[PDB]
Amino acid sequence: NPPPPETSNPNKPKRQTNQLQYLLRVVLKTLWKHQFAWPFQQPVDAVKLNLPDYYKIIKTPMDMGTIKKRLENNYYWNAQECIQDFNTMFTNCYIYNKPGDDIVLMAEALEKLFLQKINELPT
Ligand SMILES: CCN(CC)CCOc1ccc2c(c1)C=C1c3c(ccc(OC)c3O2)C(=O)N1C
Repeated sequence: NPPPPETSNPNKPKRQTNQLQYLLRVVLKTLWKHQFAWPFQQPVDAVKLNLPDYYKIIKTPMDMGTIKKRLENNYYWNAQECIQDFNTMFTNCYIYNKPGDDIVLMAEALEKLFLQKINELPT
């Protein structure tokens, strides 16, 4: 396994915003409770899952556990930076797999709910 993505970085500037707080309290914590969230709550463990090709294909891994820790630590400058981590997570799943696969159906469902909730953010 590669090291998981950083959740803190002392030479990157931090910021808290109403939108970033909404992404943690409302968006992330609601997606977390969805029945399809469990593949996406932690970095992919390629050793445990026997996916030795996973990190041969995926060069920018992302997961909701990493995102959650970045929000809690105020790692992000703005909401868009965080939204991009969500998009990387969903697109990784479509890249590493095939249309119709069970994991893809799960990601497809979560992406729809994710888009519903970021449709309107706080001001
Ligand atoms: C929630 C805490 N633990 C302990 C049970 C759950 C383990 O998380 C897991 C378990 C199984 C998982 C994954 C994540 C996430 C996957 C995945 C993918 C592809 C194939 C695959 O399997 C063929 C697969 O399998 C994929 O693209 N992702 C993102």
